[PDB]
Amino acid sequence: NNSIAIPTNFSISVTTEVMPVSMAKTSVDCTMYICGDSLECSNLLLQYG
Amino acid sequence: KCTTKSFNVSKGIYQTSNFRVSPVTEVVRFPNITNLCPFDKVFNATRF
Ligand SMILES: *[C@@H]1O[C@H](CO)[C@@H](O[C@@H]2O[C@H](CO)[C@@H](O)[C@H](O)[C@H]2NC(C)=O)[C@H](O)[C@H]1NC(C)=O
Ligand SMILES: *[C@@H]1O[C@H](CO)[C@@H](O)[C@H](O)[C@H]1NC(C)=O
Repeated sequence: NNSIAIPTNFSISVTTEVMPVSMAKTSVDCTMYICGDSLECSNLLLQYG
Repeated sequence: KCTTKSFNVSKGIYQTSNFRVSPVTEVVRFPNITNLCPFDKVFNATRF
């Protein structure tokens, strides 16, 4: 109840902090992925347009 | 206009689908065999 600790010296430290900000933007083509460059498949994809 | 399906586009950049190329000519490659198959000696035999 009558004791206190007080520092007598210090130190300067440098700390690194890594944070992501953005990721890879991506685009997807519907006709190339679904229908393998075929005209018969693309005539049925229009109903799913 | 076909990709956005709206007949009307505002300001910006858009990615479009493929409507450019179309095939016009056909290529057929087959091995050159001329021996007619023995359909007469198999289907119409003397005794099945
Ligand atoms: C705090 O600690 C540092 C070392 O981390 C002490 O720095 C020294 O200070 C003396 C003079 O006081 C210099 O001659 C030395 O060159 C310093 N560096 C070293 C590595 O000895 C400093 O004195 C300390 N402070 C205190 C105990 O009050
Ligand atoms: C495109 O937008 C204009 C301006 O709003 C409008 O008048 C026009 O009818 C639209 N075009 C078609 C083909 O609908």
